[PDB]
Amino acid sequence: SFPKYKPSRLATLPATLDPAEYDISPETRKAQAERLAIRSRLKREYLLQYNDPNRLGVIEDPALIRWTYARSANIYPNFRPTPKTSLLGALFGIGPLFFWYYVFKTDRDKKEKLIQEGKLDQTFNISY
Amino acid sequence: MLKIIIPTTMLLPMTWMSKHNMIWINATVHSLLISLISLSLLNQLGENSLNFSLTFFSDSLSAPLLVLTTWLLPLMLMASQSHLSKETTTRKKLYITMLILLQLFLIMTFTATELILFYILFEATLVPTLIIITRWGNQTERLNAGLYFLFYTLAGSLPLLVALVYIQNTTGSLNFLIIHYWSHPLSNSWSNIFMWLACIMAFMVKMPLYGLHLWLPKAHVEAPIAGSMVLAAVLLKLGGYGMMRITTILNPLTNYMAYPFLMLSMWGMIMTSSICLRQTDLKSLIAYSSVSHMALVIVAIMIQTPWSFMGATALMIAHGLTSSMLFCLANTNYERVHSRTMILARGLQTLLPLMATWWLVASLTNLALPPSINLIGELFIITASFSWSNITIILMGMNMMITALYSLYMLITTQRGKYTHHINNIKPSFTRENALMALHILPLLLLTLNPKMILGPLY
Amino acid sequence: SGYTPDEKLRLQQLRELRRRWLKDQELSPREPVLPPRRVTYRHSIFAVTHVLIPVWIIHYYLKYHVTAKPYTVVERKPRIFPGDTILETGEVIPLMKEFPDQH
Amino acid sequence: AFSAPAAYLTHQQKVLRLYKRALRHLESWCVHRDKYRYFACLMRARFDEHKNEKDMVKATQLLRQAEEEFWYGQHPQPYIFPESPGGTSYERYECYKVPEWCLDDWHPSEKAMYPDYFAKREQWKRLRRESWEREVKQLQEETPPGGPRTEALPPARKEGDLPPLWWHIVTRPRERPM
Amino acid sequence: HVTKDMFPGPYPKTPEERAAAAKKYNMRVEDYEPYPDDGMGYGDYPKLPDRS
Amino acid sequence: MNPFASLTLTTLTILTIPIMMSNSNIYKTNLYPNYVKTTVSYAFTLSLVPLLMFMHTGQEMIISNWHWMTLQTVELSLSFKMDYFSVMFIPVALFVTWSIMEFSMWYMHSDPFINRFFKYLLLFLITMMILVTANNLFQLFIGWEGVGIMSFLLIGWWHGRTDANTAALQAILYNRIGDIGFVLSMAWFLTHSNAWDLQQIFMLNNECPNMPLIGLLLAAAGKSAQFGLHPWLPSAMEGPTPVSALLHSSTMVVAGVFLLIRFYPLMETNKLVQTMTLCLGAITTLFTALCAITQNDIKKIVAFSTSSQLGLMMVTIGINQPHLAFLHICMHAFFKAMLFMCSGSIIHSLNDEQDIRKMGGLYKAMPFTTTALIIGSLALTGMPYLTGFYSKDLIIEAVNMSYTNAWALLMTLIATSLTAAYSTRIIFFAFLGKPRFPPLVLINENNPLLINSIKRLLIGSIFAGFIISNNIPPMTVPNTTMPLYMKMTALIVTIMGFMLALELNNTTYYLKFKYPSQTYKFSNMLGYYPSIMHRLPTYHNLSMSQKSASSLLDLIWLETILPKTTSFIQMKMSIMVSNQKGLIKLYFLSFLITIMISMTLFN
Amino acid sequence: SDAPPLTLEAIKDRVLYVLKLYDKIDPEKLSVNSHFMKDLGLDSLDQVEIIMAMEDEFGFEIPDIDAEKLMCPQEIVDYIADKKDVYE
Ligand SMILES: CCCCCCCCCCCCCCCCC[C@@H](O)O[C@H](CO[C@H](O)CCCCCCCCCCCCCCC)COP(=O)(O)OCC[N+](C)(C)C
Ligand SMILES: CCCCCCCCCCCCCCCCC[C@@H](O)O[C@H](CO[C@H](O)CCCCCCCCCCCCCCC)COP(=O)(O)OCC[N+](C)(C)C
Ligand SMILES: CCCCCCCC/C=C\CCCCCCCC(=O)O[C@H](COC(=O)CCCCCCC/C=C/CCCCCCCC)COP(=O)(O)OCCN
Ligand SMILES: CCCCCCCCCCCC(=O)SCCNC(=O)CCNC(=O)[C@H](O)C(C)(C)COP(=O)(O)O
Repeated sequence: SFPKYKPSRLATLPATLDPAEYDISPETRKAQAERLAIRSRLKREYLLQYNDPNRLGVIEDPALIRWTYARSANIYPNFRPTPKTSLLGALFGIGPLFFWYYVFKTDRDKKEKLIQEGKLDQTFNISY
Repeated sequence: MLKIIIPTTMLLPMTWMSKHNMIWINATVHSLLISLISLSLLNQLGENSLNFSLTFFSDSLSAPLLVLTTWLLPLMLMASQSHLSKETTTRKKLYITMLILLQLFLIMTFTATELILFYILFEATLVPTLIIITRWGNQTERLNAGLYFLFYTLAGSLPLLVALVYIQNTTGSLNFLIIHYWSHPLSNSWSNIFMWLACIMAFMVKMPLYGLHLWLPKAHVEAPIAGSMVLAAVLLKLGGYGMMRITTILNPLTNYMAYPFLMLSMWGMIMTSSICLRQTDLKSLIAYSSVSHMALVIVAIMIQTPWSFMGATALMIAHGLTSSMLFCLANTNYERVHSRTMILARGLQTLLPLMATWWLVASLTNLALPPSINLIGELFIITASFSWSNITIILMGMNMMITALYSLYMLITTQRGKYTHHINNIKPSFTRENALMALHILPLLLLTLNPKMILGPLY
Repeated sequence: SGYTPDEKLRLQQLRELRRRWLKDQELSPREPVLPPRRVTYRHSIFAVTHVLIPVWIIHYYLKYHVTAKPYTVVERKPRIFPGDTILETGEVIPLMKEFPDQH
Repeated sequence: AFSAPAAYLTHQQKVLRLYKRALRHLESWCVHRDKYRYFACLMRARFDEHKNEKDMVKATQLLRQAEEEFWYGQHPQPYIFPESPGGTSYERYECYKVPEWCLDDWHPSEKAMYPDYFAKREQWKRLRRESWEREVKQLQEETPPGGPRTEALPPARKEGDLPPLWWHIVTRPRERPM
Repeated sequence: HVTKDMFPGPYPKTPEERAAAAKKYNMRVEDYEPYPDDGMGYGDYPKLPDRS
Repeated sequence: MNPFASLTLTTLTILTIPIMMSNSNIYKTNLYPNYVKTTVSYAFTLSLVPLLMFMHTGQEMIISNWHWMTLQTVELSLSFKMDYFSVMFIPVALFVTWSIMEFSMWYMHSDPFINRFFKYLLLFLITMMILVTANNLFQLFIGWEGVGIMSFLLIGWWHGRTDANTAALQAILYNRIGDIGFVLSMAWFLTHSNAWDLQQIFMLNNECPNMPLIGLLLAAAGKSAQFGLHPWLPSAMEGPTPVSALLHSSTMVVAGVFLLIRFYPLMETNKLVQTMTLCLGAITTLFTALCAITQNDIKKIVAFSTSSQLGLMMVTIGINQPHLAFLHICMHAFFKAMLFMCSGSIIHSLNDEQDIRKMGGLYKAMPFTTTALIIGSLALTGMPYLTGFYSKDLIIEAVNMSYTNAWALLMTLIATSLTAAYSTRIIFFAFLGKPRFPPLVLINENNPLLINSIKRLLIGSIFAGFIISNNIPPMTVPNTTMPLYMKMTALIVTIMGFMLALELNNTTYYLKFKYPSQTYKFSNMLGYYPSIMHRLPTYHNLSMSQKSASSLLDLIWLETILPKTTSFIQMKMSIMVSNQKGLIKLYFLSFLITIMISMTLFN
Repeated sequence: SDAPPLTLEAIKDRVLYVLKLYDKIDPEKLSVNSHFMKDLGLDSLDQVEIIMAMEDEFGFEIPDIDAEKLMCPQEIVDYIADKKDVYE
């Protein structure tokens, strides 16, 4: 035996170590066959629209249009106010602001106190 | 000052009575001449100002913006010359009329001895831009964009007007000179707090502030190339000019009141610079980059120190030029591919090498490479913020790193790699586009020789 | 395993067409038809056009513009060691304290 | 790269792929030639012990223990040929590959240079124009109804025909254009 | 050239519209699966293998 | 008058003339690379004169020639500093550049864009000259960013290659990480000392605080590829070999160290920052040598050797010996440039093959590169009366005779051992065994450019150390007294490294195969640093930049609050107000109610 | 580079050289059109080591999906010439 390779989010399972591929069934073979059939109809359509002499433009890609539209213009109409979404938005958009406000206010309060008590040594501080 | 306003007004007669095929040439030549005339205002004094009359005055903050405004119009004409080829002469003349009206309104806005006149012209600049975006825009969402680009401003602008009239009832004048010379401290009261907010928010929304920056990507993506140029180059600088002019009365309340906006800008510059990394669109990416730069300018204005103001002025000018150039490059890509997405048209350097050089120069100058004036303004603002508080340097350094990252990402995705195979309709770059990019970039590298021309009245 | 009979035919035709195209990619002896129209020695000219003119220009600009303004060029105030004499004044720095010399 | 993959990989294909990968990684391990030959022959002798095994379940149990072993002992820095997808010059010259249609955009003053080449290119364009309208009908009639099932293309069957979708595979720029 | 029905829609609830979306995205019904139906605007879009 | 200024400005001035002629017709010919090489050689022989003047007299000078913008009390001007460091580093850089371009004339023969390559090389040289001679922090920053941009352009030389673009962006990322500290230092100096000029900075800072020195240390660590920010230098090998020979081995990557050399008066008055510099240099040199000890690609192992040498230079700075660090810069440039040149000749001879597993006997198949590389390896390790010796012997001598960290001492010694070990690794695996390349032999060297360019740096690597060390004035107290065993530590450790590594590699011939341990796997994958740190942060950044940044706040909640809530409210109240059935009965009843309310409310 | 422009004759000569060196094949019985599985009785693993020998010989590696279905020296030479863009 040998120690087991543990897959992670950023280091995924190798193709040759998947237990799923070795469980072969006629249903699985049919699934792979129809997957490659879909791939082949896509490839045939692309090559037919590709090798035509008449065409002198961009081949418009439905997949890319779907990708872009889903990324940009489909977000808000499908949004729903949920505890997860509301809490995440409030945290990530509100907490950093108050955190930085606290940091800067504390630093400037300390600096102003040091100013009033006179021990800051601002000799040669001419440009501000 | 009328020696600049009158020829700009006479441009309208010149275009409408022009021959049906000579509109572009005449407009370009006379716009360049008007830019040459407007160059005369650069001779400023270390004294008060150039008080031409009771109605108009010029300043070393107003003069660079005026020169940039006059200089942008020929570039806008040359850029829009292409995609308006299949339009009736009446509609092209209307387009040029809108451009001249916008330049005239900006010219009158930047002198504006009085605050109410400044507000009136500053709000009149909205209408021709709205018409250009909504009428000569491509997609269907442009109307929505217009509504956004309108109502935000108006929601921001209305309290300001009220504040303005209130001030005139208490102070008795709204002229800049009397306001500066008779300025009195503002007692820390609720009424003074609301006056401060009303005076500041109108300009803050147009910068835009990080919270209120929703409108800018929509407006940039939907506008034609001329609209994008004028919005990125000048129309964002109106907020900076207004805040710089109006902060004089707001002291000493500024120190207490500025904290929320300072935090918003300092965090939002990081947020939008990071947003730029994951973007599938050119115009959206450049819009977010503009948001980052204007957030830095907001920080500079709020800090209210001499170095802050000098850096903010230099950064405003530099960002205007750079963003206009970048939008020109993106539109050059769009008019060829008709897609407006980064990942489709790729590896263009093998196919358009000189345009690749233009892309590289624009990316470098957006990256704030020394000794370009972009870096001059960036460094002045960074030093002023460090003097304000020593912790700010962390955020500034993060912003600089992410800025370099996304600028080089935008260069890499479009120019390097392997070309998309099925694309074939890409023609070699015309002389018009190359001249456009050259006229965009040469003034920047000429201005870095004389930075004191664009460092404002606190130089 | 291996190719199929139909597959071989496709490769054959495609490869012969590829050879025809790749042969067409060659050049004829006259193909670069250039249209002509106009309107020590190498080192000797290079040494004056690339070394002498620049040093002339830079020395002029330094001696007669830069040095005109104060403090533009500042030297090191060269080291003075005992026993030397100064050209401007003529005095001699006195010698040292005659330390015991051995090894 | 030229031939289209199949709907799956059979057991013999998988065992051949593992044999190839294991021998390559072992060669990466044994820098010297004699040591590599000795251990490769030992490897082949270990491999050929089970060539005659007939149990499909035992066959599946085999080559999988072999794959896990290979993953444990894979020489984390294997040797790669320069032009392979992991090599030091995998895509060095993709910056020199320009398309064919760019010549359509050349200035007439540039096209005055190299006239014979552009004449031949014109003949090629006419050939493509005719062969494409032939190939459209040929593929439309030859394709199985309901769509193709494999992305392999038939050859030409009449006399004047050309292989379907032949232009962009014949007219590749080069391996090393400059 | 593209139509209204081509673009992503709302999260699928019935097998019929799940199937219709699967045909829209050019994938098998067995291979199609949307993101979890939470507030985030994934809507009707394939959650493909993360793999790089 | 005093030709020092005229000569020291003329060198840099004539370095830029081919850039002016880049638009001329000569740029469209094949004679441009020769033009650039002749210009740079003339610049070197012209800069040799101020070096002689300094050697004779010790003449130092500041030339503030052009006055830039003046900001209130702060004055900015184009100022050049021509101290010992500048006048010493200029000829070395120009000499190495001349050798590199002479090599490039042969190596980049088949590159269609070779004039662009020579233009890029000259631009990088100009930017580095700007960096070295700067007198104020702004001009130093100008050079700092120029060299980085040129490195980005030269690494991604083949823009059709994804990995080259990745490496270029990586270098940009790490250099900006250093730029954070650089700008921190600049802002602190202007805020407190009221000037960016070196003279005023030195004058007004008698006891320099932590913050500016920490910023300077961060900038130096970013530019010199120290342990925190190391991997960009090994990944920068994707570019053409002369680029790695000039920029990423001997000229640019010392600049960060040079920066810590520039501010040595302020470094000497602070103790914590010196400790940090020492520790960072020690960990960097050890980690990089340990990584080099198992690498198969030749350029990668030489790059890791360069990183270890830079770490040694940082240790030298940390032990408060700046002049010794500068001398080490000067000699390291020579012998590392010649090492990379030999590597490039090797790679060209084997049809762009870089892995050492397919390279065997080249001792007799190509002898001149063999002797040049053997001389360079001997020099790099350091030997008595060899150029590397003065820098190497003194560095170990000083660190051993100083109040330092014991751990840093130990890691430095192990780093020297690993240096000897990887030198013997490369020579053994590339020159001694049986040949392992493809049978079609295209081995050739009979090219005058390669031979002359290699032999010039060979003469440098044999004589320059002695000549310079015996020529410069003394600048530090020497370690004249020493225990005999403590004087010999460097030689004994290099001999042990040689012997132990040689015996380990000799066991490869044995007909036995065993699976590696965890230590070898750790060393081969670069301490696993490039894996984790190039997948964990990036992902966790990029994901957020789409999820929390793009959609959650910008697209949903910020849209929800101001515009969408307003729209919904307007919709609802508009529907409520306008929904009247037109029955005057309801209108009249409401009017009566309002009349009653007005009569009962306003009086 | 300085690489000679290798031609079809050189590719075929070198492939036949590598084929002759291999012991398992009698040099006088092989041919350009000599099959591997039936003409010569070589195993599938023998074909994959022939692919390995070719890959070592020419300095590039053939994709396995192309390698597993190459059974004659003539078609192998043809494949390699197609890969290397050989004129004649
Ligand atoms: C293509 C390959 C290269 C070929 C060309 C080679 C030649 C290169 C030379 C070009 C630049 C190299 C650096 C050399 C600099 C010399 C010129 C410089 O010294 O002059 C500057 C002068 O230049 C100007 O100051 C900068 C020009 C400002 C640009 C204004 C924009 C142009 C109008 C366009 C519309 C505006 C749009 C933007 C609005 C703001 C600075 O002058 P200054 O040292 O101080 O004092 C001058 C002498 N005084 C004292 C008598 C006054
Ligand atoms: C959405 C994207 C950005 C939009 C714009 C955001 C920026 C505007 C936010 C304005 C910041 C705060 C407004 C008022 C600041 C006054 C100072 C206050 O915060 O400090 C304490 C004030 O105490 C309490 O905070 C009183 C205020 C509590 C009620 C205000 C509502 C707080 C949350 C609402 C935020 C919603 C803003 C947007 C609404 C549409 C000090 O206590 P006190 O010494 O006694 O009062 C000093 C003032 N005096 C001198 C006039 C008396
Ligand atoms: C981008 C869109 C945002 C729009 C701006 C929103 C913030 C502006 C503040 C609300 C409007 C206030 C306008 C006030 C104009 C200035 C007049 C003034 O300052 O005079 C004050 C008047 O001050 C007021 O009356 C303020 C009352 C405000 C009533 C309506 C407020 C609207 C809602 C406020 C909540 C939001 C506040 C912060 C929102 C920030 C932006 C979202 C003194 O009154 P007198 O009686 O004359 O003094 C005599 C006694 N000393
Ligand atoms: C350094 C890396 C180390 C990696 C080590 C991996 C472990 C290696 C040990 C492998 C053990 C085995 O053999 S696993 C044995 C798997 N089961 C079988 O092989 C049964 C039938 N064999 C076949 O059908 C083959 O195709 C065959 C007939 C051989 C050829 O076919 P051809 O006639 O079409 O060439």
